[PDB]
Amino acid sequence: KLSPRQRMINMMYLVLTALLALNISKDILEALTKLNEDLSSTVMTVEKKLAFIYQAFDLAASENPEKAGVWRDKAYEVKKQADELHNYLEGIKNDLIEITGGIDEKTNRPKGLDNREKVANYLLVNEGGKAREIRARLEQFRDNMKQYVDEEAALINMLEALFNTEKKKVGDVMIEWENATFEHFPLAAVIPFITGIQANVRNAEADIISHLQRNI
Amino acid sequence: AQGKLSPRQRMINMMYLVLTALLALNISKDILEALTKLNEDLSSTVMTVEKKLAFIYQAFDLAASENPEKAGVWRDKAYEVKKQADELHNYLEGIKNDLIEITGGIDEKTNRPKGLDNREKVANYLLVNEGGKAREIRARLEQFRDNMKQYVDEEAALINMLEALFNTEKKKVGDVMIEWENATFEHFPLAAVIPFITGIQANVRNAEADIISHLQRNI
Amino acid sequence: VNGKKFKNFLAKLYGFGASIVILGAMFKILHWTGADLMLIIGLSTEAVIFFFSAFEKPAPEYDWTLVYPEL
Amino acid sequence: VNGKKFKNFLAKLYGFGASIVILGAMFKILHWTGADLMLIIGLSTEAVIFFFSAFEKPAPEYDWTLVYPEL
Amino acid sequence: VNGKKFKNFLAKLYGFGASIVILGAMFKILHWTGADLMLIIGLSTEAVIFFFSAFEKPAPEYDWTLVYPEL
Amino acid sequence: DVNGKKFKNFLAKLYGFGASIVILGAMFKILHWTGADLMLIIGLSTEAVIFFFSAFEKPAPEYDWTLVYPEL
Amino acid sequence: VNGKKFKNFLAKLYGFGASIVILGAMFKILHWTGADLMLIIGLSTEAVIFFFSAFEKPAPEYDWTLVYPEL
Repeated sequence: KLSPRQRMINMMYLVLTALLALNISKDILEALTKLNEDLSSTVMTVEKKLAFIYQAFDLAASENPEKAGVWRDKAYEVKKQADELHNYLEGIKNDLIEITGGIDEKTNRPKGLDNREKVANYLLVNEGGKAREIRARLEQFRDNMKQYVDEEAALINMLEALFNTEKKKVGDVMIEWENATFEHFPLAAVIPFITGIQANVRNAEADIISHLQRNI
Repeated sequence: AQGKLSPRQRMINMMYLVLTALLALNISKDILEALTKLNEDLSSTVMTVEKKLAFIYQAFDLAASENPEKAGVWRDKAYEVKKQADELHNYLEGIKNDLIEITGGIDEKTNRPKGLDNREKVANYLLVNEGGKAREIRARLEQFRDNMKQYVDEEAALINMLEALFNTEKKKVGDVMIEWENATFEHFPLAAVIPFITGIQANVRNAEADIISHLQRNI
Repeated sequence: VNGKKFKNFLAKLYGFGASIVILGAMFKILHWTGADLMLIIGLSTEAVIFFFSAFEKPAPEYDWTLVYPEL
Repeated sequence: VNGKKFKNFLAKLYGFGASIVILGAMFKILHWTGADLMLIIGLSTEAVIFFFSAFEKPAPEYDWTLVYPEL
Repeated sequence: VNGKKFKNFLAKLYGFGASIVILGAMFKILHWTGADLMLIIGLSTEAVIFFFSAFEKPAPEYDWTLVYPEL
Repeated sequence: DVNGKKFKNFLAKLYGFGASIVILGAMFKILHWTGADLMLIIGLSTEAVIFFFSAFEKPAPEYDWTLVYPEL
Repeated sequence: VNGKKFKNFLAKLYGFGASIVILGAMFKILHWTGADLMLIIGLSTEAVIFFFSAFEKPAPEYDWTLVYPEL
């Protein structure tokens, strides 16, 4: 004979197995990947829209350069820096995918989405970590954009906020920007972070050119 | 007590205890932070898209100003698609606010919503209240997708992306075809469901953006 | 009453209900249409079964040392 | 029938059934391909065992006091 | 105390905790309104049951070879 | 093959070691430690093998004491 | 030693450790201070207890037909 507790256990461990199967039926890394695709699509939309402002500058200063060419030159310098930083970050994403296993043959997604060993050593260990170069170029871009905005408006707050490389304290403990952004994260979460940095670059370029457009 | 446990019964009881402890299994705290940061990125980039689209709508207004014979109909079409897109975006934002409020609200210390790993009241608001709010999202998405096809002059790329962005069909969740509402929103914490709705909003904004771009060429 | 004809019946209803619970849990994993009804009927039945099991008379728990010393 | 030829088969079926549930639980944890196929087969087997256990004869429940007084 | 009214209370606790766990699982698997509260109540009940089962006296585990040579 | 004393003596150790890996694998899994899924593979696959071998175990004799003790 | 008092103590430890495991899981759900420590303590205790049981002697498995013929 089985006790009432034992009958409950025998019937319930299968129910708890079903509950566990439901708990983990969704891969949260595939969710991060799909959200990264949505973010990339929206960034592509942004850059498509701001590609028209370049044509606008071209046509505006191709008829009267005495007042618009000085702002096209001040604008295409923003374009070059923004595109160079975007290409740098895209190359970093490609390097991270490549050293991990590459694009899956069928799913068209990186093979190793939880390969946080190679990701961690590439970002923070090997040759001092590629993340230090990331923050160096982010700071360079932020300073160049600050000196391409001759108004000292709220755009400065935007630039300091999007590209905030300053130390962030967790539990009253000091950690660098490169450690508060890329440490203990899998590849499935780091790529969305680099794509978010690319989105920040595109948004900064867009709303700096917008201000630099209403001065022509 | 009872009779001596057989070695297999003791192992069943061990599994019962372990599977009870695994009821506390959620996604890691750092994945919550990753999803929150990614949601902030989506929101900011979508706001950028909206600010860019406002200028194109102004361009339609000015274009219809001079000659309201070649551009009046196109301005009307652009504002109809604008009205639909903003209505859908506001509906999805209202759903996000309801989800944030039903799971506890905003942590005023952090400015991030509390109950960010709730996963149970989220799965009640969505999919089990009155049939759930996810099927209303489904109906709204299908209505938007079908309505948008009228503003596309059978353009293969635009039709394909409208069918792809709003592809509300059964999804492959581990060997089985789950309905769209359950495959998209079930067994996810609030930390992941909010980015999903923001991704739907981003899809709406992108579709509106390139439909407006298509209608602008006809001017 | 919790004698013979009840405990014998209350033990059949445990096996039948448990079968419905396991089938309902399988359907919930697969997301079929009958998953919710079989889980409500199956699990509510077993909840009643184990409520009545709280009143079962426990086993006699014989002590053979009284009969056989040095045991 | 529920004698010995069936009870022997119903005992092998329980051993194979609980293996397939655990293997299915492991595959689902690891997100391997055939995770829900094994959970279907394993859970259906355990529901068959539970169903057929409701028809089993109750335990004899032997009493020893009447033959070993004051035990 | 570990006399007779402890075993009675232990049986009541086992049965009622079994029922509470079944309802908690039903609320959890169906995403009902009080699912989080029911999960907390079920976990607390299992904690109490495990704590009280520690004091349960184990089986006598007799050695019949001492009475019957090679029983 | 056979399930006499030579096998159940080894089977007993596999009962305990396999359960220990499941206990620890769940502790790693709940806390999100890196070795979680590897210990769960070893512990659960060991436990799946245990259940498989319990199919071939000879059942309990199920004595009928009434033959040797009428009315008992 | 794997005799009598060790088994009783080890079963009490199993019960207390399981209680600590469930309390730690409940604290983990509730976001309380010592959740990740209670889980570690309880589950490590359970793992150690099951490791010790790996060296237990198997059941005697008495054959009563050898003393009572035709049983």
